Amino acid sequence: ASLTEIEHLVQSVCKSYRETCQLRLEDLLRQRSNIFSREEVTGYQRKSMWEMWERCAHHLTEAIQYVVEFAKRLSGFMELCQNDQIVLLKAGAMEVVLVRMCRAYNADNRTVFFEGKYGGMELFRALGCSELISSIFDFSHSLSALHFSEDEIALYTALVLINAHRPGLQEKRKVEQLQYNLELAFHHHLCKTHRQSILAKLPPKGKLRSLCSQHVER
Ligand SMILES: CC(C)n1c(=O)n(CC2CC2)c(=O)c2cc(NC(=O)N3CCO[C@@H](C(=O)Nc4ccc(C#N)c(Cl)c4)C3)ccc21
Repeated sequence: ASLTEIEHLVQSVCKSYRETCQLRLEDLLRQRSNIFSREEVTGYQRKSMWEMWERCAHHLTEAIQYVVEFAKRLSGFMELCQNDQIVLLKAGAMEVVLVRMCRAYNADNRTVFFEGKYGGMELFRALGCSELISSIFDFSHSLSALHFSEDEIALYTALVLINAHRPGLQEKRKVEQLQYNLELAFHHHLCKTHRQSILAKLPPKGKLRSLCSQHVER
């Protein structure tokens, strides 16, 4: 695992994310001024929990498809056995989607991109779990404060998937190998971009896990 190969990998993982990021950062940033009116927020608030569950389930399913696409493009992921790909995707996909959300979140006004415009947490009132939703909003708030770059997201979310301590892996060693190379890649690129400081401010992997389990329950 040499410097040029590690840099090959960094570039490779960032290309994969770019090709699978769902919406361009550029589009998200300039749409920030397109905010749901009071009448539209009320329109979403009036909807049944069952309709909101369906809309959200739809968007979430779509987001996971992009994450699977992302995984398929990661060097070595396809070389893993069929069972380990499932184990990694089942445990990790939703955690990736949660990290990806921070790109669509605006800390200035505490709003997120949903169905063509930005709105705040009150948009999801009909689901009837505001604790879960504010804590998701708080999570996305923390990551926006770091100013997570596209390539940071790519590299961090690669590591969220390729975790060799997910229960049920048949080839633990092959996954550790891949994890380690992605760890070197992540750390090398932080050096290169003078972004070492973000490591200590990342959320603990347990926080990210607990938050997805709570989401899964509802
Ligand atoms: C329930 C709600 C507060 N919520 C939300 O809870 N999460 C995190 C949970 C999946 C782990 C979001 O990431 C999220 C993102 C967004 N929007 C995006 O990040 N976008 C970028 C690209 O995709 C578009 C999109 O609609 N994405 C998506 C993904 C997942 C879920 C869910 N559930 C929904 Cl409703 C929409 C727009 C909106 C609400 C989210």
